[PDB]
Amino acid sequence: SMEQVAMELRLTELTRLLRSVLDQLQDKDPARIFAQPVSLKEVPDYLDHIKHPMDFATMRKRLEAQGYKNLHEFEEDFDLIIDNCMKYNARDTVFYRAAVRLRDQGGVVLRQARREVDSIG
Repeated sequence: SMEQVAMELRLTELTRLLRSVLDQLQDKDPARIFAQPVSLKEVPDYLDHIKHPMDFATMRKRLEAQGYKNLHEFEEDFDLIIDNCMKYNARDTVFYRAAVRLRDQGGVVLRQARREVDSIG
């Protein structure tokens, strides 16, 4: 139907905007601490601690499949990257500290993404 095509176009355009947001958030992680999944070979107990792992490569696979229907779903996955890190790692670590910085810098990006999503529809 034509209504379905129009919905599909809106999802495509959201995916475009979320790809720019994702790129802007990932630039705020210059050490690439959040780029890939925590390796279960290297951290074998990880899933005993963290029930829903997340990372930027995993988000990028979801995005490219148009698997974010709205900005809330995308932000849920970004918050998992930060929140998982801040539980598994202590305050005195480069990991925790990187997550704080990424949360603080990413909030700015996300505040304007929300206005654009609402404005454009």
